[PDB]
This record gives sequence, C-alpha cells and structure tokens, in this order.
Amino acid sequence: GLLDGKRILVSGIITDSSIAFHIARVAQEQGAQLVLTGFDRLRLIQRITDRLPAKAPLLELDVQNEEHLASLAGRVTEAIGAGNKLDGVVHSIGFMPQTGMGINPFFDAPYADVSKGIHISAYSYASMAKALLPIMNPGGSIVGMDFDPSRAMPAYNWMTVAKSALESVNRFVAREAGKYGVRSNLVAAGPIRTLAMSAIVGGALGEEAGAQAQLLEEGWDQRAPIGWNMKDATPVAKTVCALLSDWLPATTGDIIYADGGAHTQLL
Amino acid sequence: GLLDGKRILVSGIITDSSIAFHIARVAQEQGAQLVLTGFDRLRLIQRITDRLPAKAPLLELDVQNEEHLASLAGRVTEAIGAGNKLDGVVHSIGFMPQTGMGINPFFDAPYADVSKGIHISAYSYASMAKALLPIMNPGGSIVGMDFDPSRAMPAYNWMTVAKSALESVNRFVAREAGKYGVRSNLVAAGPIRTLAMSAIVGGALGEEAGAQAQLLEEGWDQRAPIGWNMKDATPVAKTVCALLSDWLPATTGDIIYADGGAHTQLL
Amino acid sequence: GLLDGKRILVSGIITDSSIAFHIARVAQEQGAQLVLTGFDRLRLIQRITDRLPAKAPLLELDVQNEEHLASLAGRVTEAIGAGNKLDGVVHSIGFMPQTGMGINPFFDAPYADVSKGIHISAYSYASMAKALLPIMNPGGSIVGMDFDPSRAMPAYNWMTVAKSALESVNRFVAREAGKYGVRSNLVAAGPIRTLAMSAIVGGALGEEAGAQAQLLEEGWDQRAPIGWNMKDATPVAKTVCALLSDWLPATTGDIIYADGGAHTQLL
Amino acid sequence: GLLDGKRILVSGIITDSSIAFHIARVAQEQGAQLVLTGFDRLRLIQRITDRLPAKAPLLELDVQNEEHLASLAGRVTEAIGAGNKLDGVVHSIGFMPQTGMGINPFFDAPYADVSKGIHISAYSYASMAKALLPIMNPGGSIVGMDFDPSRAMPAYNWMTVAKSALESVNRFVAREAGKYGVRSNLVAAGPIRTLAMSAIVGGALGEEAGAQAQLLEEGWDQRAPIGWNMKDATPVAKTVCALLSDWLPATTGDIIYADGGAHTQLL
Ligand SMILES: NC(=O)c1ccc[n+]([C@@H]2O[C@H](COP(=O)([O-])OP(=O)(O)OC[C@H]3O[C@@H](n4cnc5c(N)ncnc54)[C@H](O)[C@@H]3O)[C@@H](O)[C@H]2O)c1
Ligand SMILES: NC(=O)c1ccc[n+]([C@@H]2O[C@H](COP(=O)([O-])OP(=O)(O)OC[C@H]3O[C@@H](n4cnc5c(N)ncnc54)[C@H](O)[C@@H]3O)[C@@H](O)[C@H]2O)c1
Ligand SMILES: NC(=O)c1ccc[n+]([C@@H]2O[C@H](COP(=O)([O-])OP(=O)(O)OC[C@H]3O[C@@H](n4cnc5c(N)ncnc54)[C@H](O)[C@@H]3O)[C@@H](O)[C@H]2O)c1
Ligand SMILES: NC(=O)c1ccc[n+]([C@@H]2O[C@H](COP(=O)([O-])OP(=O)(O)OC[C@H]3O[C@@H](n4cnc5c(N)ncnc54)[C@H](O)[C@@H]3O)[C@@H](O)[C@H]2O)c1
Ligand SMILES: CCCCCCc1ccc(Oc2ccccc2C)c(O)c1
Ligand SMILES: CCCCCCc1ccc(Oc2ccccc2C)c(O)c1
Ligand SMILES: CCCCCCc1ccc(Oc2ccccc2C)c(O)c1
Ligand SMILES: CCCCCCc1ccc(Oc2ccccc2C)c(O)c1
Repeated sequence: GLLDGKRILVSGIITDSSIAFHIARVAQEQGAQLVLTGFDRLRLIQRITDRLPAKAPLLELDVQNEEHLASLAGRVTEAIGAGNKLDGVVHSIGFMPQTGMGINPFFDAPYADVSKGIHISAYSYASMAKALLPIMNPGGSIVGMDFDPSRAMPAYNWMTVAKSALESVNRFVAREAGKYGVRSNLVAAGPIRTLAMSAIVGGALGEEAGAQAQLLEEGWDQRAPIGWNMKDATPVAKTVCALLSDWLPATTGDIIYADGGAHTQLL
Repeated sequence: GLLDGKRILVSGIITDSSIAFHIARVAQEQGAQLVLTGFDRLRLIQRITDRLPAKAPLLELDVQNEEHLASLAGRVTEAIGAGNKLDGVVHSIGFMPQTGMGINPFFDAPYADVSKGIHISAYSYASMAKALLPIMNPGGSIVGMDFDPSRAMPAYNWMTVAKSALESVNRFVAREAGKYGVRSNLVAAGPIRTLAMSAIVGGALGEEAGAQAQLLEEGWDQRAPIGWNMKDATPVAKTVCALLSDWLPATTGDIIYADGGAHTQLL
Repeated sequence: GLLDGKRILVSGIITDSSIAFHIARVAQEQGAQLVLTGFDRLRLIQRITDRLPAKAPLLELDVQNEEHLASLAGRVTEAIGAGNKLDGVVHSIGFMPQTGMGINPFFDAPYADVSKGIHISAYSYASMAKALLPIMNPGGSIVGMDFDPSRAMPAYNWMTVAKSALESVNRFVAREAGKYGVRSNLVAAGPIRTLAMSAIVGGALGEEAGAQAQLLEEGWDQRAPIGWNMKDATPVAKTVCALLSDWLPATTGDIIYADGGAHTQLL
Repeated sequence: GLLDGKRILVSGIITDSSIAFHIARVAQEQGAQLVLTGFDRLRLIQRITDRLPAKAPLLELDVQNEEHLASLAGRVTEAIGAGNKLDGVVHSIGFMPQTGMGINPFFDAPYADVSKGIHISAYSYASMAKALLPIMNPGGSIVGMDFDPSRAMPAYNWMTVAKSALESVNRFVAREAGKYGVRSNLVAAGPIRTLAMSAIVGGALGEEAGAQAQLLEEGWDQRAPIGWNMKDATPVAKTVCALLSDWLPATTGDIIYADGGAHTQLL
C-alpha cells in the first residue's frame, strides 16, 4: 500500500467520472483512509461515493462559504478522531461562468463572473490550505489539479487565466506549508471526459467551442510520446497518489505533468 | 523619431517617478503625439504632466468604472480628432490592498481584497483593450507593465498572483488584437523607485517586507550581466517605445524583459 | 536611421534568401555601416552581397577554423579603420549533418556528426564573441539566430539539441559581454524559406520529414495571432535591428520571439 | 516494495556518496533486482558496491566506447537471464574537463574539451537508450540526472550547456522510448556532496569557484520552502525510484525537480 495508514482529505467529487472520484478510489486501493467534501448536491455525492472501495465521511464544503471554511478543521478532526491529523489534502475543484468560456467573446465576460471563477478555481487553494494546515502532519502533502495555462488556446479563455493564477498561488502555498513540513504541488492533467469537460465538448459553450475542444483532445494523443486516453482518469489518479506518498519528498511549489508527455512536444 | 506621427494613449501616471511618466516623456522625445489617462487625483496628474516635453490631453479613467470604460473611446476620438485612430496603447496600472502584501500573512488576505487587486492589475488589461481596439490602426501596439511572477518571492505575495494572471490575459488579448492587425505584449521590468515601490521599501507593509524588498533590489544589480539602476526608469521606457514602434512587428502575446538580464541568471 | 553610424558585423549570408542577407539589407537601410563574413563559397557570397543597398567588405570565416578566429579582429579593424570599433555583431550561422536530421533515426546520428553540428551551431556563438568583444564599444549588441527548441518536434532532431545548447551559451556570453557594456541576445524566428529550410521541405532529408516540415509551417500561421508569412524574412530582420539598436538597453542573455506570436498559443 | 520484481540497470556509481549509489540502495530496499555499470575503476566500484543491501552484477561501460555500447544488451541479458528484460534504466553520468568549468574563462575552453563533456553528459543519454530500449519491457522507465540549466550561474559554465543539451535529448528519447511503451524523464536535483561536487567546492577549479559553489548550496536551503540538506542524497534517490515505479505512468520527456522546491522561489 503506497498510502498505508495515511489520512487524506479529498474534494471535488461530483460524479463517478470526476478526477476526484478516481483519485479517491486509487488512494483507498492503496490503503489510505479518507474524508470527503462535496459542494451543494450532497445526496448525489453520497450516492456516488457509496461506490468507492470503502466507507468515508462526507463533509459539506462550499469553497466560497466563510463558515464552511471556518468550521472545516473541527469537522474533519471530528471525523478522523481527536488527536489524529491529516497526512494529505486533495484540491480537485473548479468553476467558471459560461460568459468566461467558449465562443462567448473573451472581452464580454463581466469581472463579477471572472472573479467568481478565480475565487473557486485559484483562491480556494489558499483557503483550503489555510483551514487545513493546522491539522496536518509533518511529511504531509497538498495536491491541486491543473491544466497547463502557459499558452493561450481557444475556448478555455478565462479558465486559463484562473489556472495561471492557481500555479502562482501554489508557489506561495508551498512557502506556508513548508513551515509545517508539508509539501504543496499541482498535477497538470491531459483532457479527461468528465462532467466539466462534457459541457464544453457537448456544445453548451457553443458549437465552435465544442469543435476546438475535440480537436484539442485529438492533437493531445498525437503529441503524447506514450499516447493519451481521455476516457481514463487512472493515470492522473496514480500520479496524484505519488505526490501524496513519501516518494517525492523533495518536491514542492511545483507542477507535475500527468499529460502523456504532450506538453514536451510541439508536434 | 522612432515614433514619428504615431498616436499613443498612456495610462498610469501618478507622480514624476512613475514608469508611465518616463514612458510618456521618451515617446514624445521620439515624436509621438499623446493622450493621457489618470486615476482620481486629476489636478495632481495635470500638474505632474505639465512637465512633459509637450502638451497632451488628460482624460479621467478609473479602470473599475464601467462608464469611464464605456465612454473612453469617444473621449479619445474627441481628443485626437475624428477620423483619427490610435497607433499605441500603454497599460501602466496596478493596485493591491495592503492585506495582500508584505508581512501580512498570505492566508489572511480576504478574497474581496485580492479580487480588487486582480481587477485593477490584470482584468483591466482586457478591459482597456476591449474599449480601445475599435479605434486603433493596423500596425498598432498594446503594451502592459509586468514584474516576472514565475517564481514566488517574499512580500510581493498576491501581487505576484495578479501578475501571473496578467501574463495569461496578455496572451488572450493578443488573440483579439490580432483580428485588428494590432500587437499585444508585456514589458517585465526590474525594480524601480516609484511611489508604489516606495511604499514597500519604506516599511508601510511591514519592516521585514521593506528589508526583503531592499535585498531584492540589491541581488538584482548583482545578477544583471549589464547591471541594474533602480533609480533610472529610462531603460524600460526605451524598451516600451521599441514595442510601440515598427521594429518588433513579429512579436505578440509575449513578454519582454527590461530587467538588465537578471532573470536569465541564477547567481 | 535606427542604426545611424553604427558599425555592424554580419555573418551567415549564403544566398539572397538568407536571413543574414535581409538582416544586412535592413540594417544598411537604417544607416549601419557593415562588415560581412562568409563561409567557403566567397565568390558566390560576393556576387550575392553586391546586391545590398551599399558596399561592404567581405571577410572569410570558417567558424571551425582556429586561424580565421584568431585573425578575425585584426581583419575587421583593418576593414573598419584603426581606432574604430564594432557596435554590433550578428550570428546567423548553423549546420547539422543529414544523419542528425529528418527521417534518419535520432539514435543513428554518430557523435562525430552531432559534435560538428553543435560546434558550428552553438559553440561558435561563444567563439565569435571571444574574438570580437575586444573590438566592440560599450553600448554594443551581439545577436544570434534561434529556433525555439523548448519542445521536441519531428525532423528537427539534433538541430533542436544544438539550439538548446545555443540558448544556454547565450546566457554565459551575456556574462562576458557584460564586462564590456555589451548586450547578448537571441532572436527566435518562425519558419522562413531559405536554403537551409529548402533542404528539409524538399525531401532531401526524407519525404516524411519534408511533410512534417510543411505541416509545421502551416500550423504556425494558424497559431500566430498576427499570422506568419514564411516567405518574408523582413519581420525578423527588423527585430534583429531592434536588438542592435539603443532601444532595448536593458535586455541581455535573453531570447526575443520573432515568430508571429506562435509560441504563446497552444492552438 | 515500490519496485517489487522490477529489473533495473543503474549507471554512475563511483563512490559511496554517488547519487547512483543511493539510487541503487533505495531501489533494492524496494525490491528491485539490479544490474550495475561502472567506468574504468571497476575494482573500486566492485568494492564500493559490495556494500549495497544485495548482490548485483557489475558490467563495464565507458559511454564513449562503441564496443561497450554495442555489446551492452548482450551482457545485460546474460546477467539477468535470457527471456528476461529490463523494467528500468538509470543514467547518473557526467563529465566536463576542467577548462570548461570554474574560474577558467568560459571563452578559453577548447571545443574538443567541451565536445567530450557534452558527449558523456548529454549524448550518452541517447546512446544508452539506443542500446537498451530493445531489451526493455512495456511499462518501463528511463531516468537521467539533471541540474537545472535554465539560467546561467558562476562556475558551472559549460556543464550548464551540457545540461541544456541533455534536457533537449531527453524529449527526443521520450519519442523513441514511446514506441516501446517506455517512459523517459530527468530528475533535476539540488546540490549534493559527492565526488564530482567535492572537486568544485574544494577549489580544484579555483578558489573563487569553490566560494561561489558554497554560496550556491547555502542560498538553496534558504529558498527551498521545505529546506535542503546537501549531505543527504536519499530524497533524490526516492524521487528516482518514483519515476522507475508504476506511479507516474503519464509522465515522459519531462523534468522532475528533487530540489526542495528551490527553483520555484526567487528569494
Ligand atoms: N477534466 C479535464 O480535462 C481536466 C484536465 C486538467 C485539470 N482539470 C482540473 O481538475 C479538477 C476537477 O475537475 P473535473 O475534470 O474532475 O470536473 P468535475 O465536474 O468532475 O469536478 C469539478 C469540481 O468543482 C467542484 N466545485 C465547483 N464549485 C465549487 C464550490 N463553490 N465549492 C466547492 N466545490 C466546488 C464541483 O462540485 C466538482 O466536484 C479542476 O480543478 C479542473 O480544472 C480537469
Ligand atoms: N516600480 C517597479 O519596480 C515595477 C517593476 C515591474 C513592473 N511594474 C509595474 O509597472 C506599472 C506602474 O507601476 P509604477 O512602478 O509606475 O507605480 P506608480 O505608483 O507610479 O503607478 C501605478 C498606477 O496605478 C494606477 N491605478 C491604480 N488603481 C487604478 C484604477 N482603479 N484605475 C486606473 N488607474 C489606477 C495609479 O493611479 C498609478 O498611476 C504597474 O502595473 C506595476 O506593477 C513596476
Ligand atoms: N530559416 C528558418 O526557418 C530559421 C528559423 C529560426 C532560426 N534560424 C536560424 O537562422 C540562422 C541562419 O539560417 P538560414 O535560415 O538563414 O539558412 P542559410 O542557408 O541562408 O544560412 C546558414 C548559414 O550557416 C553558415 N555556415 C554553415 N557552416 C559554417 C561554418 N563552418 N563556418 C561559418 N559559417 C557557416 C552558412 O554558410 C550560411 O550562410 C541559423 O542559425 C538558423 O538555424 C532559421
Ligand atoms: N552532486 C550534485 O550536486 C548534482 C546535482 C544535480 C545533478 N547531478 C548529476 O547527477 C549525476 C551523477 O553525478 P554525482 O553528483 O553522483 O557525481 P559522481 O562522481 O558520484 O558520479 C558521476 C559519474 O560519471 C561517471 N562517468 C564519467 N565519465 C564516464 C564515461 N566516459 N563513461 C561512463 N561513465 C562515466 C563516473 O564514473 C561516475 O560514476 C550527473 O549526471 C550529475 O551532473 C549532480
Ligand atoms: C479548451 C478545450 C480543452 C479542454 C480542457 C480540458 C479541461 C476540461 C475540464 C476542466 O475543468 C473545468 C473547466 C471549466 C470550468 C471548470 C472546470 C472544473 C478543465 O480545467 C480542463
Ligand atoms: C517584493 C519586493 C520587490 C519589489 C518588486 C518591484 C515592484 C514595485 C512596485 C510595483 O508596483 C506595484 C506593487 C504593488 C501594488 C501595485 C503596484 C503598481 C511592482 O509591480 C513591482
Ligand atoms: C522541423 C521542421 C521545421 C523547420 C524549422 C525551421 C528552420 C529551417 C532552417 C533552419 O536552419 C538550419 C536547419 C538545419 C541545419 C542548419 C540550419 C541553418 C532552422 O534552424 C530552422
Ligand atoms: C556551480 C556551483 C553549484 C554546483 C552544482 C551542483 C553539481 C555538483 C556536481 C555535479 O556533477 C558534475 C559536475 C561537473 C562535471 C561532472 C559532473 C557529474 C553537478 O552536475 C552539479
């Protein structure tokens, strides 16, 4: 068990194709004992999570809610037992209003929409860290989910900006987490067929956006020297468990590419 | 005259040590005809700008004001004469509440403060572009001011995150500006003794912050293979005029380092 | 005249579609007085260079020849007049044996071939600098030609490795050049139809290589937010003259992308 | 056992403070069965390797020797048993003549010296891959040792250029290795007190070089958000075993920083 006896908080499960769901599953297969957080649709999330290899408390967390944040650590400690701490935290959370994405002009997204997106997608990495570092063990790991924003691309639009912000935040979180002996890192994943991605591909953000997204997926597996299967989230779950383990002890404020190697290849 | 007969909008002048002020001065020395925008203290800015080599209309612009943005192009066209367009736009604007900077813990900046910062420092590059592209000429140039955020550093804190966002925005603005034959780029400057920098160094953000800022300035001139004078903004003004000229016609969505070469050297 | 009264050494002219040829032409249009160097086919190069806007001495230079290097500065000073120095140096030189490129397996290039390539394409930037810095003026500029090697690509193969080396060398040359008040930088160009590129596209390195090169050119203009014309070397000549001018005084050990903005865009 | 029943080739052991030695030790602790290669001083290396947790064949390999390379796979297969293949390959090899390093001027390293360095330090990653890929299993991993060359630094000089080349080579090796289902990646380590590093620090490359190296080590632990112990190679051995394991299946042609997070922090 890569994660034997480690205690890990996992956020961002919404369906059974969530990257968070596969992160959780793999971790439990590797002996981790889990605590889960969900946003808003808790009966759905309970129902979905009942299918994991093992039982795990589910805690409500709206990342934009001050009270949820303020009460989070107490709730976790309650769930894992007093005198016990977390060895790992997983941030698999994101959101951007439609106006900030797809065939909707870049220039036409109101700041209030862009602000909400950055709030949930970037700022919350800092917020969760703030709430949870006090109840983490030395040797601990924090992991967030990333999509390489170092270049502009069609349709991703303002989410790219949110990911750029996130990478920056991750480096500062690394500075804070360090005072606790805790690592902080991001996993940069290739495209995966999830609820959030289904939106885009299915034309809910405009048909041309859906088309560019599809071309994206296809170019990816082409570039990837080992290929890329956008229906299989396991390779990125396995990568996230690696960061949660003891086997990358000298890495922090850093980005790990679980993308088939695509970003290293121009063509 | 590098900028003979070009029409250039310059924002961000607040004192006579503003990077924007030296940008404006150099440009006029190079034959540009200017239009200026200022935030809030317009009598001060008029008074300051009266010292430029030549007269130039001053227009009010609060980057967070919808009406200012909406009316901006009409006001400019009024100032430069109907049937005339802009050949250049300079964004030299930034702001971050104290909570997001210095010895104030990273984790203690409220999102409302961080949001305001990103609004003025990143989002506004898109906002200005949106308002001004319609009245720009093909061959035109947009330039923003940057401070290399690719690594975390003490004290800069949330402004770094804002700069990360800005670089991302710049790449998307490049996509829009391209439809007009207009370039968009950022200048990444070394440390310059300005009002905004005086804050930091002078301990208004905490003494330890002031001390780290001073160490920063010093390491900079050390690393720079040609050195760095933090009292002299001319080298970065000259660099911004280069981008505004016809001599970098094949560059866009890109970052130019006016930093003495510091970022290319580890030690 | 951007380059009025500046004295500039330009290497790498072989035909009239050489990037070096267009660099030279633009510079002379901008008032520079030139000295030229050529490799091996000097009658051809004389004949080609007779078509520049103005007369300019031609000096022999095999970059792998110790004597040429050793005698270079004496020959230049002879050409520009004693007591006169160089304000600029242009490195537009490259070579890689066929074994290191195209459909010829990466693994099948003998080190002796790869060594020759790196010698001429990377190491020589240091060699020229060494020979010429002693006869340069403060305020001076050295410029090399680059093709962004930060990612792997088909066919470019070992030349990519040579370009990676070159970028590294450029940063160290910046350290040396700095002791003289001289800048050193690279221009990263998009694809241009030259003799060296004609090889590749024309199938002399294998048909599949020719095909990947053609796809490359096409994706480029697609990605470029302002487009890209691979038949027009002027935009990169103009960019090289900018670096040779006084208008980027705070840039060194750095890379400037004259690539239409392509590298900033994923899709 | 992270590496249970995997067969791994490890190169670059010279003393018991070699990164390769600690790589080998950790791997065996994790259940790997090993084959070792050494350069030139084989009695020394045998003697040193006798101290590993388990016995492992030692094979001679001069990376510049064509016959060694040509015969390598036959020798390995002989050592691991016919019908058995390698699951992992470790490249922990480097060399640069003194002229290319330290207080010896950058400009004064003869190409023949720089060529030898690049041969052993960069080119050999391709050479080993070429010799060994045919006897590797799908799911396999190749790992090389790196020192982040993205910026210039004192004293490292031409080794930096060699590391720049190596990173480039790694991306192309990823393309070849991919045809076999094999990953290729580099580990970028922080400073470690080894034989090769002892040289530098001890003034054998000049006292000023020794002094800059010492300052380097010190700045490192300062920048590292989790710190850095230059006497402890275990954290980078653990990181190399992670890449050799099944837990980073979607990473290739890539670089992993085992550097305490130093490269992510400016100050
Ligand atoms: N699917 C891809 O292709 C891909 C690739 C790289 C990175 N990522 C990243 O992976 C992470 C998870 O995305 P996914 O692909 O699994 O989609 P998803 O729909 O399965 O999960 C996204 C998560 O965001 C959570 N969330 C949204 N608003 C919230 C709020 N206000 N408070 C708390 N939680 C909130 C949702 O409830 C949900 O569980 C994201 O950060 C995403 O950007 C996805
Ligand atoms: N001084 C440095 O060391 C340095 C280095 C690199 C980059 N920069 C960047 O250069 C630019 C200018 O900064 P500076 O050093 O000249 O400081 P400065 O004080 O001279 O100018 C900053 C500008 O922000 C403007 N501004 C703030 N809020 C605004 C709003 N709501 N609407 C419209 N304008 C607003 C101010 O009025 C002011 O003119 C910034 O974007 C900054 O981050 C500065
Ligand atoms: N054409 C492109 O698409 C492109 C794009 C980006 C960068 N570059 C770079 O631009 C530079 C010039 O290439 P080009 O496109 O003009 O091709 P080119 O054929 O016009 O010029 C290449 C130059 O290399 C010189 N050279 C080769 N071996 C030499 C030696 N031993 N000693 C002295 N000189 C030697 C040649 O004589 C020649 O003039 C190169 O360094 C190249 O890699 C080209
Ligand atoms: N020690 C550090 O601080 C550090 C940091 C980052 C990366 N690295 C890299 O780690 C790797 C190992 O270096 P080290 O620190 O363990 O020093 P080391 O002295 O322990 O090992 C270096 C290896 O190079 C091998 N070698 C040299 N020439 C060879 C040849 N012609 N053929 C075959 N093998 C040859 C040596 O025999 C030796 O085992 C290198 O590639 C190095 O650059 C070292
Ligand atoms: C541009 C076409 C390529 C698609 C990128 C892949 C992807 C898919 C889903 C992603 O998650 C989100 C996307 C938007 C908003 C919120 C989330 C979680 C995500 O962050 C990335
Ligand atoms: C961290 C210590 C090093 C100082 C960095 C130099 C600097 C100085 C002033 C800058 O402008 C701002 C800084 C904060 C908020 C707003 C602006 C314009 C700025 O963006 C950068
Ligand atoms: C891989 C398909 C894309 C082509 C890249 C464009 C290009 C064209 C010519 C170039 O110059 C050389 C190429 C090889 C060897 C020598 C030189 C000068 C060069 O460096 C780059
Ligand atoms: C510049 C001062 C900082 C030292 C860098 C750390 C280091 C130490 C040893 C290294 O290995 C070599 C160094 C030179 C030549 C050969 C090798 C293996 C190496 O590659 C890196």
